[PDB]
Amino acid sequence: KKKRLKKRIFAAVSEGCVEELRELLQDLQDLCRRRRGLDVPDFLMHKLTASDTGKTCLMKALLNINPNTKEIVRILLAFAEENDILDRFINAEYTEEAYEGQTALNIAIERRQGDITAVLIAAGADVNAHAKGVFFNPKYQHEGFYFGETPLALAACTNQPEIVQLLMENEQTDITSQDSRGNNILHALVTVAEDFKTQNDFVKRMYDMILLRSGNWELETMRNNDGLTPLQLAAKMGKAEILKYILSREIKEKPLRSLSRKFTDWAYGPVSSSLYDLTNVDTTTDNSVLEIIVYNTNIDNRHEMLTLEPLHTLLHTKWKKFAKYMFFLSFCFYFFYNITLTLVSYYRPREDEDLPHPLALTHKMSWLQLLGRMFVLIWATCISVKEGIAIFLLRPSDLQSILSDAWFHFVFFVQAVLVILSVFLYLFAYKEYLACLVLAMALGWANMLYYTRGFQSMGMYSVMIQKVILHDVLKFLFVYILFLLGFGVALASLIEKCSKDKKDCSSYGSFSDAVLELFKLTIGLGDLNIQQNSTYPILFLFLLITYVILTFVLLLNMLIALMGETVENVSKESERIWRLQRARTILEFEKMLPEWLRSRFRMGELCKVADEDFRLCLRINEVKWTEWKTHVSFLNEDPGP
Amino acid sequence: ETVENVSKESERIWRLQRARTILEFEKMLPEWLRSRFRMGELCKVADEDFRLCLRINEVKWTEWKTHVSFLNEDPGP
Ligand SMILES: NCCOB(c1ccccc1)c1ccccc1
Ligand SMILES: NCCOB(c1ccccc1)c1ccccc1
Repeated sequence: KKKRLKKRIFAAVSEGCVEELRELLQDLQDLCRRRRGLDVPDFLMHKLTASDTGKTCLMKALLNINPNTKEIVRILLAFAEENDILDRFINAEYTEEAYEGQTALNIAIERRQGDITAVLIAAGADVNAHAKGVFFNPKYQHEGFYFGETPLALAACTNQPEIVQLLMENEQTDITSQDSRGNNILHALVTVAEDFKTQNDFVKRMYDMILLRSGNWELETMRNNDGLTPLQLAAKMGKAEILKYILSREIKEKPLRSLSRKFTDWAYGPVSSSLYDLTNVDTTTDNSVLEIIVYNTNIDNRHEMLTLEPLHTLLHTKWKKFAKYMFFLSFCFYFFYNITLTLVSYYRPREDEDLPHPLALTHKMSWLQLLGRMFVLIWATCISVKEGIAIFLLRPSDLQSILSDAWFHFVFFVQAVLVILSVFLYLFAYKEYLACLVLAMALGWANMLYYTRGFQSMGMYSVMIQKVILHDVLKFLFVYILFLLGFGVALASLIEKCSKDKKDCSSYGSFSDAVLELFKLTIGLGDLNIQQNSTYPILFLFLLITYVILTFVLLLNMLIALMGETVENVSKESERIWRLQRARTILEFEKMLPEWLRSRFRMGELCKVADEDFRLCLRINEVKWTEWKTHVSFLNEDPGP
Repeated sequence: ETVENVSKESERIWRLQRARTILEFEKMLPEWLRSRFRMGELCKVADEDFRLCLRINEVKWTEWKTHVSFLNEDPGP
């Protein structure tokens, strides 16, 4: 095409040079003179825009930047103004698939140029643009930076408060606008705002700024293409610090304190009562906040989120009024359950009826000695149906929570089924009649570890059991097998190859007996009679002493293996795992609670500002001392009769 | 200092005692087909296109600056 005009400009634009560019303009003005069938638009947009990427001359002026860019934007605008093509020039996009809608306004906000940005808006740049390129990236950590693709959110995402102050004063700016993911702007701040504390933290300061700049309540009711409110999106993404704002959000004004989530009942000196607006927070709607915090597995800091005041005292009140008494009730049922399996099989009052059958319901039984056998058959089937529904529900949780929680759904289910399969085994009478019963009884007492939740230090001990058995027993066992099998070959010279003095007359297993008589020492159930040889018992015992010392050092380092911030981390994480593993039980009990008579918490519906008396459901607290202020909040009283 | 030193030094001795294995395996790896890492040879400033071997990372947030560095894009097809 002999494009000696186009590439000459884009270099001179990248230089930012003015005087060389002014020469390039009058040559192009004469080049516009040479043909006038398509006068300005379709000739200059073949000259000012790259072919493949669609990168224009103005975006090239904003990728590279030097102190002549404050002038060279004006010249490239006045060139489009003198040629009356500015609207398709100020609002041109990448035709490239990776940057679909990266406009010149986005790339000017991207380079954080506040003075140049106001010129482009005054030149008529599209403020409601959308950049739908491949920078969305499910593989997020590289080439990503999702920001909700609008020019308003991009200044909102990249700490540009003055440009947000500029863009939201433009009346053409669609603040309520959505994304390809359905995200509005408050979704976009949620999906960026990290759980780093105070990175001169701008997002919470700017999430604050957008709602107070403009907006009714009809912005956080907007759902994305997952159907999530920005409160729910802040919970599902687990961004804790932005969610400490949304659940508090006290607004001390009176045009727009209706947007506030925290209120005041009354204020009287250093004692004051706080009220929470609590709409989607409580487990009363579909996919509530506690529904999407506590059942979530993906995020790390669930405990850092449930410490927050609207979630905390609500979880305490569900605990005290409701879930404590069901837990003790479901304790005493499943505890009398396991006593019954112990008192049916292994009781034998006097002289049982010639190898009986445990769960049998024979012709004459007094109604104290077989109703317990009915009590097992009911409450095993009651458990077997319950987590059988959890097969239909917990499809992704089990593999993602590979060690943390929801194992106790399984171990209850395996224990309940093997009781029932022992009854199915009776109807066919195979060899494993007693075998499937006892593993059902052994798990039944091992299942009481699920009821070791409930006391504040009891599960905090029980989680430390679940930590060592899952993580660090297989650590120790793989080394302990190793020196076992290491010295065991060294010991099994002194069996079957050495003196032995009387042996090859006892049972079997030359290597196996040498292992086991070295393996009984860790119990302390030590045998001397296996060692009677000829003059090698000098060499036997000093070998076997170096087993005990070596398997002391494996034991002594095992205590140090749990050490390393045991003053903090082994104690505190086992506490915070426990509080999450008890808060998941409580919301599970509300699924167990029938829909009728939830006449419970969710306190009285006092006014907010508006004409309706009952506006919203509430939650009352008791906040405290210093940093006084002369309050202008609410009904100035004590709470009332 | 088991809270710090017995735990942390045993970790840092281990990372050195695993990083010595890895460079030992490259001596074990035959010279043919080391078609591996050492990413693409992009420009530096100069007239040669391939200037030097590279390594790509993914750096992050606050303390922004208006950048004047390089090819102003996302990494490319
Ligand atoms: N006073 C709070 C009592 O409830 B908390 C609680 C106690 C035991 C089990 C489950 C919850 C609690 C709730 C949220 C954050 C921290 C603790
Ligand atoms: N329909 C199944 C009920 O089983 B319950 C139960 C469910 C899961 C895990 C453990 C027990 C139960 C709950 C409260 C009190 C008593 C029992």
